[PDB]
Amino acid sequence: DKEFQSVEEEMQSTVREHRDGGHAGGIFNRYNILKIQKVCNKKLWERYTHRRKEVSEENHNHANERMLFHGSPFVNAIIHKGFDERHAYIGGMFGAGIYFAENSSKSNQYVYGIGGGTGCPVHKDRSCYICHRQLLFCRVTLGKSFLQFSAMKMAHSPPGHHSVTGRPSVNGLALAEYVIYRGEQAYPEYLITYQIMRP
Ligand SMILES: O=C1NCCc2c(OCCCCN3CCCCC3)cccc21
Ligand SMILES: [Zn+2]
Repeated sequence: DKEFQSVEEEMQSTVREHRDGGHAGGIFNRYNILKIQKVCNKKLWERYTHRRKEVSEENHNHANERMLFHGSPFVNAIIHKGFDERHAYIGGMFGAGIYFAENSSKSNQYVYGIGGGTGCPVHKDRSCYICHRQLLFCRVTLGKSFLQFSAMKMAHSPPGHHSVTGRPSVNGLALAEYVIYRGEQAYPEYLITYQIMRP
C-alpha cells in the first residue's frame, strides 16, 4: 500500500550522519525495511484521542500533532500497554519525559538501550547488520510546545505547556527531539521491523 510506502520514505529520508560516527546506532546510510505493521489498539487509541482533544482545547483548538519516531528495547510493552511516563526518570537532557525524533537514525540509537547499550542480544554489536531491529513511528500530541536549546531537567511539562521541543544549538543538540511527560500524548501507530544496511 501507499500508506506503508509513505512510512518507508519517512524512515529512509530522515537518516542523518551522526556526530558519534555511528557508535550508538551503527554505521549506515539506509535501512532494509522488512515489515511495517499498523498497530490497532482501541483502548490506547481512545486514551490518545481523549487527551488530544483536551490538549487541543488548551492550545487555541490545535493539537499540534506530529508523526515522530521512537526507539526502545521495550517496543512490545509499548504496543500493548502504551507509553508510560512512570518508566521515565530525570536523567535525560529534558528530564523525566518520553523522547521522540523527527530523524529515524536518531531513534535507531536507542533501540538497544541508552547510547545503543551493548547492541544486539545475539552478537553484542551496536552496528549489527544481521539482527532485525524495531522502531515505532508514532502519533504525538505536542500541544503548546516549550522551545529549549540547553539542558532543562523537568519532571513535567513547563507551566501552560504540553511538551518540550529540543532545538539544535552550538554545544548543543545536533538534531531536534520532542519530549512529552504524559504517556497518553503518544500513540504507537506503526511498528517497523528493519535492518541497518552496510554502506
Ligand atoms: O526514540 C527515542 N527513545 C528514547 C530516547 C530518545 C532521545 O533522548 C535520549 C534521552 C535520554 C533519556 N531517555 C529516557 C529513558 C531511557 C531512554 C533514554 C531523543 C530522541 C528520541 C529518543
Ligand atoms: Zn546481531
